[PDB]
Formats: sequence, structure tokens, C-alpha cells
Amino acid sequence: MGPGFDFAQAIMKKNTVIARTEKGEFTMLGVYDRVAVIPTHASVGEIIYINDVETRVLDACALRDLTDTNLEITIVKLDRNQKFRDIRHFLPRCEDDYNDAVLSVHTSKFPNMYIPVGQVTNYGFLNLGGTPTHRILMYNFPTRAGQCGGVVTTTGKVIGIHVGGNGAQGFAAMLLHSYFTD
Repeated sequence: MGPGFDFAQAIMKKNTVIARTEKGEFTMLGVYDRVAVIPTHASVGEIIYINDVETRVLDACALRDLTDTNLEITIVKLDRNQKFRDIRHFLPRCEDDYNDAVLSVHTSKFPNMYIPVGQVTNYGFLNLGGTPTHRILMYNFPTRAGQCGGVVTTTGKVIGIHVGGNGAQGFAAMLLHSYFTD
């Protein structure tokens, strides 16, 4: 509907797949080469479904900060025959607050879904489902089951992936450029 939705759509149309684990269907952001991200609570194993195709997982790393605190991001390398467009230049270098963000989801349950969530706070610490978690972004939108893995963007930046909600607020894990240096 406007330039925020434009950037979000450009990311969804080229840099997302539908990932299925034993724990559900998730929006999955492809970042570069065969490397993607998914919430750690997806419990990625040796095999994952990517757009309903059985796919070997070549590597999976559940990120933690240097205090050994959960970040809720798992980086997955997929045994896929095709690379993602490289979007690493759209990732923030530092923790930050943002204005006028969009949360975008693409699953069987919620195809082509875009939500203007407004102001995004650097919230920091969250007890997420009982697990101490760091680098949490917060937005004041009543997000629901089915939106985990959803991409949070501003114009020109891919800033996080949706990992939870409390009924009134939604929470995303930050994406930082330093997670994807190779």
C-alpha cells in the first residue's frame, strides 16, 4: 500500500520459503547461498520440508550470545539445488529501535500476509516461554500462532524474525550482519 509494504513484498517474493518441522509450518527467511534462519523453537533436525520438498539439513546452529543466553535464532544450511538472493547488505550492524515496521508471513494458513506493526522497541531481555532470551524487539500488535518466522522489515532493512507474543505485544529476535559473515 506504500514504500514499507513495497520493501517487505520484495523480500517475501524472493527470500522466503515455507519450512515444516515436527513442531509446525514456519515462514523461513533465506539470507544468502543456501543459508536461512528460523526460530530455535522450530527444533530443526537432520531433515526439514522446504515448500513441501524433503531437504537434508547440512548444518544447524542455535545462536546464543557471549553470556551463553538464548537468542532464539537458528541458522540452517539447506541441501537445496538453488541459492537465495544475497540480502546481507539489508541487515543492521547494531542493536537499535525502529519506526514504521512491517511483519510479513507466508504459510499455508496465512499466505501473502502483511501487518503494519508501527514502532519497534529494543526491548532486550524477555522470558520467552520460560527461556531467558536476549536481543528481543517488541511491537504493540496482537500477533497469533502461525506468525513465528515472519520477517520484520523497515524500508531498506531486514531487522528480525517473529518468535512470540503475549496477546497484546509481539516479539522478534534481532538479525545482525555479524551472524552471517563467511
